[PDB]
Amino acid sequence: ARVTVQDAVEKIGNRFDLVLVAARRARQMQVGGKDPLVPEENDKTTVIALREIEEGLINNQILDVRERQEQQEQEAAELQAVTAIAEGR
Amino acid sequence: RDVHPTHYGRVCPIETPEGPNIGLINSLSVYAQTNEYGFLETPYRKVTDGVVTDEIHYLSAIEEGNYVIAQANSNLDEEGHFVEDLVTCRSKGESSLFSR
Amino acid sequence: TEEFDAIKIALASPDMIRSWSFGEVKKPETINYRTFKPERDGLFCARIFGPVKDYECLCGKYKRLKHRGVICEKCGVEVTQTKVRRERMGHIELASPTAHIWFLKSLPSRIGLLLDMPLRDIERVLYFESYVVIEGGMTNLERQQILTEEQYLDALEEFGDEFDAKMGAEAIQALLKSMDLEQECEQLREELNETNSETKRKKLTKRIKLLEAFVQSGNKPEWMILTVLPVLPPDLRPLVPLDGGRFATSDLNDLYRRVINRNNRLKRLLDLAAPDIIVRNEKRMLQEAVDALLDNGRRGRAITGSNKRPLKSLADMIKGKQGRFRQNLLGKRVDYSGRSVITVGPYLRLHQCGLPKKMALELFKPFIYGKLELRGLATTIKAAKKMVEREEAVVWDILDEVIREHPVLLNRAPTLHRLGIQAFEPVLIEGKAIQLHPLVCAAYNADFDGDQMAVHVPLTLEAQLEARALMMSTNNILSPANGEPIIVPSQDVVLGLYYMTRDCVNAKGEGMVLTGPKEAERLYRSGLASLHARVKVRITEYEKDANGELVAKTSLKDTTVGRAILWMIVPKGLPYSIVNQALGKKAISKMLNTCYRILGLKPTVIFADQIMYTGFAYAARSGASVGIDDMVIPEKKHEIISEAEAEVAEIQEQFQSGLVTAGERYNKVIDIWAAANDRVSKAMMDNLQTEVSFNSIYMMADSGARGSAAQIRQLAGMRGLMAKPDGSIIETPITANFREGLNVLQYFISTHGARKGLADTALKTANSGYLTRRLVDVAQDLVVTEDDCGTHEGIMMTPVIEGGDVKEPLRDRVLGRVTAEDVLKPGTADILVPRNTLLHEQWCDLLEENSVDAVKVRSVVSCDTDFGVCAHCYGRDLARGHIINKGEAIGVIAAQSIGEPGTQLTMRTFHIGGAASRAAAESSIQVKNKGSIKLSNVKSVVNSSGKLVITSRNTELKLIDEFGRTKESYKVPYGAVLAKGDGEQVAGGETVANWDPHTMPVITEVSGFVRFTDMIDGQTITRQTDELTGLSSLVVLDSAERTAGGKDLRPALKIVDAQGNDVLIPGTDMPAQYFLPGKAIVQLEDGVQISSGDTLARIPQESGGTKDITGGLPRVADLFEARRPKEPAILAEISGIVSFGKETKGKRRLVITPVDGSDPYEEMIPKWRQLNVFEGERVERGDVISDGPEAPHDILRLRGVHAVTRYIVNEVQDVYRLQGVKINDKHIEVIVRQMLRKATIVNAGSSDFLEGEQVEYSRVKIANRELEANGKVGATYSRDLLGITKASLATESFISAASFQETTRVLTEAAVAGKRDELRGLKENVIVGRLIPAGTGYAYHQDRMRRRAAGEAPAAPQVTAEDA
Amino acid sequence: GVLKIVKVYLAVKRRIQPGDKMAGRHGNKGVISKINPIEDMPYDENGTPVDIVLNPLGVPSRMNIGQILETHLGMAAKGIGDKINAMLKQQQEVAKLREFIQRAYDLGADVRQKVDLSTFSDEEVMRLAENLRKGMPIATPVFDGAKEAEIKELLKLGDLPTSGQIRLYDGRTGEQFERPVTVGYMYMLKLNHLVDDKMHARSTGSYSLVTQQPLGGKAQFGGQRFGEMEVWALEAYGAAYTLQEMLTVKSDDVNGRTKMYKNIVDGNHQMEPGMPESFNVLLKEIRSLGINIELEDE
Amino acid sequence: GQNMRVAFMPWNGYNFEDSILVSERVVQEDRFTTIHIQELACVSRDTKLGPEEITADIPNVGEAALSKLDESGIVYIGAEVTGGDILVGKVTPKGETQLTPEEKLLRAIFGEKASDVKDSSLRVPNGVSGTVIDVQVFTRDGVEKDKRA
Ligand SMILES: [Zn+2]
Ligand SMILES: [Zn+2]
Repeated sequence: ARVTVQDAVEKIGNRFDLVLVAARRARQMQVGGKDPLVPEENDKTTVIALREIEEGLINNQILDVRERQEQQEQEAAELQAVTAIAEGR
Repeated sequence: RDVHPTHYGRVCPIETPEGPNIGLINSLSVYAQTNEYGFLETPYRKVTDGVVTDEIHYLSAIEEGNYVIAQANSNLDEEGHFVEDLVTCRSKGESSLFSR
Repeated sequence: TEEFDAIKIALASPDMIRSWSFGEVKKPETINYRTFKPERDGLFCARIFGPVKDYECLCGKYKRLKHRGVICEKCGVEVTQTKVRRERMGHIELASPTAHIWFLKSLPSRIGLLLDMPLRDIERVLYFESYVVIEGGMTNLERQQILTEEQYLDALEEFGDEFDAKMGAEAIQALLKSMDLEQECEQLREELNETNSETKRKKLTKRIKLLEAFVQSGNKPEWMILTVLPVLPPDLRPLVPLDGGRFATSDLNDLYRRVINRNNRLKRLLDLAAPDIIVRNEKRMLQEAVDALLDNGRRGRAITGSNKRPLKSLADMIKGKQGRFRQNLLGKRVDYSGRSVITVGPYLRLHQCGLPKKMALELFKPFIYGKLELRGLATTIKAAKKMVEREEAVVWDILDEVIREHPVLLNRAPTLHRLGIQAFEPVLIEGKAIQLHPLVCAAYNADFDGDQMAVHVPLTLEAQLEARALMMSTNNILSPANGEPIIVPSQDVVLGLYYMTRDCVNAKGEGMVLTGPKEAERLYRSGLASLHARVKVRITEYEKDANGELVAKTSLKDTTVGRAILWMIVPKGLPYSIVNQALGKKAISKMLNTCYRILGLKPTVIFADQIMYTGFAYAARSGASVGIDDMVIPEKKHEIISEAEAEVAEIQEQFQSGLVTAGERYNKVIDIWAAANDRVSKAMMDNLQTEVSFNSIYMMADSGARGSAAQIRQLAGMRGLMAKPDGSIIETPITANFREGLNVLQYFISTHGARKGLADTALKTANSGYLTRRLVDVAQDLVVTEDDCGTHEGIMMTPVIEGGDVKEPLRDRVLGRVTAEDVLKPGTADILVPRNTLLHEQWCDLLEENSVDAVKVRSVVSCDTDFGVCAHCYGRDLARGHIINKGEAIGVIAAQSIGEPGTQLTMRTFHIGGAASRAAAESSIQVKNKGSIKLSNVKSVVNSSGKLVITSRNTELKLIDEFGRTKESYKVPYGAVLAKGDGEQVAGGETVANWDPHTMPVITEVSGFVRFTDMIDGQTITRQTDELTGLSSLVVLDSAERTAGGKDLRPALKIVDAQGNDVLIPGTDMPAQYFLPGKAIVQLEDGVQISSGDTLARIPQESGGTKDITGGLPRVADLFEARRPKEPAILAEISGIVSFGKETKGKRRLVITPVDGSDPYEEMIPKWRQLNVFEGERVERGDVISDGPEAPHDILRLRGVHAVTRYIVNEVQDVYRLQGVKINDKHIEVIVRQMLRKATIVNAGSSDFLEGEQVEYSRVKIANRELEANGKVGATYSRDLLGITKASLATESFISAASFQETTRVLTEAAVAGKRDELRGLKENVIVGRLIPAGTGYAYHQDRMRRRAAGEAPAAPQVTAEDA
Repeated sequence: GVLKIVKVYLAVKRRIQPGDKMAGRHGNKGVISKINPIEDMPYDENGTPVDIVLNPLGVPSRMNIGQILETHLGMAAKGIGDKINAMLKQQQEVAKLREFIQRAYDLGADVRQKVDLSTFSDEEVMRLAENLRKGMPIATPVFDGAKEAEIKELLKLGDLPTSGQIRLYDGRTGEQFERPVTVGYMYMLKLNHLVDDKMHARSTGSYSLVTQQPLGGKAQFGGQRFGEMEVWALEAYGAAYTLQEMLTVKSDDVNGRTKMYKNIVDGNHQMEPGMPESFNVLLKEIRSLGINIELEDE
Repeated sequence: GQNMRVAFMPWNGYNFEDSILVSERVVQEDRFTTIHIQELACVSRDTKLGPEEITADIPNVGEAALSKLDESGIVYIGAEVTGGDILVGKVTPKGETQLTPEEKLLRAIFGEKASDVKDSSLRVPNGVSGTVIDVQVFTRDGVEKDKRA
């Protein structure tokens, strides 16, 4: 099957939630640029996002990063753009 | 759809297409043939005493029950002698042992 | 954007309609065939809606991009994209408003109940016709009373005011505006309860369930009259020609052009004069026009020139009058799809699939373009649309680079359960057929003869990622129905492993057991190279497992290696060898259940690939080829046949002489042949397991694979017997088999039973989504939304023993269901607080069954949550093995797990067919083993005859040892004598029961005196004489031998005390009055003292039974759809004492004496129904009296709530448990609640008694008023059981019940009530086009992702915030 | 028709490819899996690799022992009845065979009933081969022909194996095949290919007028239907976006098929599903009526 | 059918339910190569601008398309056609709405039969690729016997 699906499943309170995380992670993965795991040993061939989550670095919360005023998820978007060089359309 | 015991040698009880329709069609057997006025009459070799004649006759579905007809799974040397006095024979739905 | 909370439906107000619509359409002016530009000011206008072209104007003054914003001076028009004309709407200001045929033709007249008028009569009289009905004004005192033509009242004055006399739909307005709802509500609550007349309380109690609908949050009734008619979107109804001369246009473009033309002329007949004989002629033509958009056929269908086909109306597109409904849900032709023959993919894993390469060139084209511009294959997107659009070989590489991590969805047409559409990783395979994984073939009920499966392609990445962790096949290894995996090694796979782990045995003399002893190892070590001990025998002596195969290769050893090589290779690719050792044949499915529990999900994935490879690998290394000689014929065959042919001859001779009669000569011939097949069949099963353990045809039937103990008998020995198409068994058995020469006679006989099977699935393959449809549309609103509820109300008691499939079964019903409280029964185990019990827990509740009589367990039928359902009361069922997760459609997964097993069920006739059974009994109960005697529901008592006689029937007589285990099962009749009481020990082979298999003594239960009642000589009693007794005593006459007038008289021996008062039966308040049937034996005097246990009457003969039992598919639809069973059993309206009234061969009676009444409670009992009731103890209310099914409607009114939710879910499983299909109770009760979700309260609290509303809203009202505080209110109610075709017909949602043929009565209800429809279900969420709430749709799943780098980064912005 | 009609008949060589269904005359219907090379597939000790391989497991479940009887009849056909016309007839033609048939026959069949080539001459045998000329490949009636006793006896008369089964060799390994297997020449039959067998490839074709449902015809193939049965499938799973676009961006929704295609060709994902065409059409069919449906926010 | 060498034996997963395994020699020889014939009828009806014509004059095509086609639009007998090649040379008028002011001028100067009709011929279904074995010949007397007959 897929690598460490069980461990992934354990990582989250709700099954359906894990899917949301990976999906959102995949979204950013393309748009902003690329990911946290790379140089030493990452995937091989051409491949995808769960490999990261299996790892410790990512953080998925109900409302991890937002803004003080108004519900703006957007502040996260701005910082990411500033930081990630590769650009999408 | 279900074949009736009377349908013997007049229609193959297992020649219906496989799919949406099962038993709704069922083709017509071999020697069986539509005679004159509907009544399907299957050929029967008229056998007198212990001598089988090569002649054939088409008996009606209602006339068959009036006479006792043997079977084909019976041993026969040629057409003038019979193997065993007592041989399995059929009537019009039942099974009994008749002599030659 | 934001998540859609809920949508609201309500009537459109004139002011609300003019909110979305701009301008006003006056003339029916469409678009010409030449230019697409708007013509005049009709349905197509630039000002009203929008332009057509780019930036050009209608006139042609300014077209250049110079004037993009500023409009023209002569003709100011704002030009924008033609897309604006789509969304933008328009309204048509109609003169005289019309009515909606939905709120009229409907049986529940929305204006007939509210407004006091004929609910059907007056309607079809004032609307279409010219029957004038006064609205209001100061003229005519009659404000409610209607009039006609001659009844038209006029002011007999010199100068009167204008009369507002209108008719049709325009008149209904004022009539609704003149009715005060508040005034009709106050007087409503009074008339019903106060007045004694039942003529008035039954008229207002029906016109209130709609009256209060407008009083609440719902809108006013004054919006049901369509005043403004919204137009149909322009581009939604194009006029582009088809091919040649034929045109393809909507049936609306010919209707809207009619309505408008009949409006502009009406306006002229309003401001001026409005004669009753002029305006009528106007609206008469306009009404017929607007009705075309409503419904055609309810009165007058609109046919086309030389065409008998009513124009497809707007509403006809939903209900499907012409029959398009069977095409709508038939399937929307997916743009990205395909179809081809299927095949098997060995090397192919559960993670991948083998799809054609050419097929990928088409469907996967969109993903190609965005990958071509990266390489040197294509230059631009445009020029690439004319290259990769067809046969190209340059794309083979680039295409495969995209299919790296983008799985697809496979699907078979007959989609039963969830596993109908799984996800797999596409693999470029040559050919045209699609490779389907062998194990997955179990999920799809199909073979490989020509069946074709489709294939889809996930577009967005969001729906692609979730299709690899929740949709992938290897992920969901467990079925939605039960905890048993569907995908599991079947045949060719288990055949390879089975052949491996076997031991051959030939010529052996000396006991060779080297494993253990020390002398044996040396002795049989050199004997191997000798001539005595062979090589293919039982011998084990060496070191490890790896070194063992080395020796077995040099023709030294044979066995003891297959078990070693399989015990190292499998646990090699996956650790944990403690569990990995149980393969076998039946444990092949238990492995995929125990591995997941102990280990995990990922480990199981690779664990399936290992068994697969080695499963088919050694399948060829051994070669289990089947042949003709493989079918070894038992040597005991010719012996049994000879003895059988010699037995039928003797019987025939005994008939010619005079030995036999006509009964023992029939059951003798059929018996010797009914067992001749069983003997020869077992003669081969015990002949190969001792002489040749390695038989192809035998091993392939012994292990898993595909083999039955009935299909092998036919080919091997002899095929037992064949019954006729009807049911009557043939008296002429068949001896010849498949091996030998099968004549034309025996082959013809078997055809009768061969026609049925194939003719069953013939009509199921056409539409297998028929049975499932009746269930899915019912409980589709069940969604998982658990929030630590913990409701301990309406607790469902689980009976220690099920009802009774036959007469006295023994099974348990509890799997993965959380307990209600803390129950202590086992000596070691103990279920604490509500905790999800496992499968091993039910065995405990079944063990100590002699102690517990009811298991406390929370059920789904009784839950606090209204819409959704908590997780506790549910269970573990879902997709894996752990606890149920949040956001799951436990309603569609439960209905699909019932329709699937329905295909294997027998289909004869929906209204029950019939069977054939025999009733027999023996008056001898001899215990086999030792232990004590367990008795349940019995009132033992010693009589004057010195015999421990019982006073109840249907007594559970079983042998319970000291460990509490069922070993025996007997049926103790009424009036039987028990050798020992309850609890007394017994010995092996000892009589513990003995009665008379001829008489059923009518024994009392109380002591006192006997009093002759209703027994006069020559009327009901006459001096007669028995045949066995010899004593002349008073005997009661029969019901047919009685004189005229004694038809109501019923003889009885009423027992009284010393004070003459009545003696009540202990336990209840039932007077002791045992009626004396006809031809009874009364050997007792009058006024003589008696005792509990003394016999009063006797029953000389006994009979009843023969025909009964249903079972099969027909019964399934009979349970969910509560109807009238084939053999209805008259339940007991009152719970009390039971005693037969008559025993005559003609008719048998049964009388019950509650308190005051007695005789009136007479129950007629024919000779067909087998008497299951006794003549002593008190029977429960709703208990079965006859040998047949029961009515879900009647039984509900009697017993209680702890019956219907325990019976309708039990009787259904009694059919699936027979064929082998195991379905959990969880996926059966979730649909039952819906057939009960509606009820009628008796004690009014907020609403009146007769309402028929839901029970979820009534459960909360009684919850907060009682549990909390504020004066507890007893809001008691009565259950109401309906069918799945009616309960779903009238639900909360309007789009859910719109799946039926009654979309007229439903849509009107959710409109006039202004009900807020919170989309909870999923089926009602797919039609609208929203997002599935199950996902991930659940509000619960809002969440963002972070990287450590990103985490420091926002901090930098937070840091900036601090001011200096 | 009108204005002449040109009907061109196309002929395509339909070779044996994965997807074709074949079956004999017993009821054992099956479909070709994968065309495995002559490399892996097993073969006898005298070359002649196996052409078609079936599954013995299709006998226990599917009661059709008859098919196996034909197998033993095909292998031993070189010594039963065909032997009379495959040796006694060929010896009369070729002079280099008459010297081998007369001797190799008696060594195999010593039955007095059979024709003795050693005793009978060229003229005698000739007439003894005309009585069964029609039944070249032996003759077996329907319910009254072969027998468990007659067959076995006819298998010891000619070449080569005994009792039926014979020791083969694995095509992959090459070692001794554990225990003999039943082989021979079974008369199978290929089934015709219906129009439905033709692969149905579709990605972007034409659509209907009144509805936005894709429609096939001559050139563009018809799209597969997604019935309610398939709906409850994805409805069961936790997937939401999968079944959502299934009846939106995929088929009906017009504004969905456009934006989606313009996004995939760029390299990014498709814009979130807005308002499906089904939501629009249905909604408009309500406003025109007496009732009214309007979407509400949070 | 035919007579081949059969050997009943569970190979390796392939022959699971009702599957059949055949050697590669079966495709090397045309022992199961059957003949399939598909009919593709092409009818020309009356257009709003006038009756359609059946000629080889069809714009918006390649050279290899009109190469196999004669001077009447109908392909000869024995053509090695394939997915994309034209089988029937049918044409169909457009309409004033589909006409551009540029092609309207040359329509009344260089003749009517210049830029009035478009491309609407019968091609070969995507996937299948065979050869022509029989062509249909018809020519109505009321429509004049042109170069076709
Ligand atoms: Zn203008
Ligand atoms: Zn609950």
